[PDB]
Amino acid sequence: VRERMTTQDVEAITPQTLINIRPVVAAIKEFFGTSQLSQFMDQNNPLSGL
Amino acid sequence: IFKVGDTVVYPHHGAALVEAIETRTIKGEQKEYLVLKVAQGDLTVRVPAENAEYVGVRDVVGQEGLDKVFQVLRAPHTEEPTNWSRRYKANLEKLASGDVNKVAEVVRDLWRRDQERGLSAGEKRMLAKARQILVGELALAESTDDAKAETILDEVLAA
Amino acid sequence: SFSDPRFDDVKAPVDECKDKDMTYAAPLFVTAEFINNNTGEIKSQTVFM
Repeated sequence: VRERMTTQDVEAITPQTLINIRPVVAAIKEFFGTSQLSQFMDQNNPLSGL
Repeated sequence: IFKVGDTVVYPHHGAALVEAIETRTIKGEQKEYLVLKVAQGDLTVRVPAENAEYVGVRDVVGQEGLDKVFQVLRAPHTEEPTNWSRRYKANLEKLASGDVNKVAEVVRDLWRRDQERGLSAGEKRMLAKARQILVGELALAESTDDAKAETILDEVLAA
Repeated sequence: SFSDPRFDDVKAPVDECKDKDMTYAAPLFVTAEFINNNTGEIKSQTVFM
């Protein structure tokens, strides 16, 4: 945003223009997939799930 | 001069409906803001009426501006700088000026050029945005029928 | 300056997502507001986060 806000022209930008949500959605997806904490949920009885 | 229910043109977001005159005082001064929304990105803009013309809010134009930009749209001998990036920067500044005649010049130039050649994706998106805001102003000026304004726009473009 | 997160309904129920291999999602919405300091405007939108 601060790389974009200074560079582009004033009285033409809008919050849709300044905001790139792609790092946010990529960050959540790379947490949920591919982290050592978001585990494949082990269930072969209810107790192992619990 | 701005009142509730008016229709006004805000640069560079085309048409704009005012909603109310916001009496939010701040810094000890009665900042008479006015909540003013567009239809493109659904963004509500509040500008104070003191510097509304300083930011360059502008009322819609009637039949004189209509046939004026029809004449400028019909105006032949459209010339351009030969460098395409100079051309693009020129029409970009003309579009960012927000003047309706400059918008008409830009859309008639880009329509005359891709109507002759078929230009670009960047020039295509340029023409799309400029045609969108000019169609919005012409739907405000003819007070109705954005699709009919589109059709009569494509009619007068062929002349 | 952002403001006010919000959630829609989920895009798909649980068993449908578990069948069709979609992730069980729900869309965010953030009321983002831009202010210009020198002239003074607000730009209140609804950014799909």
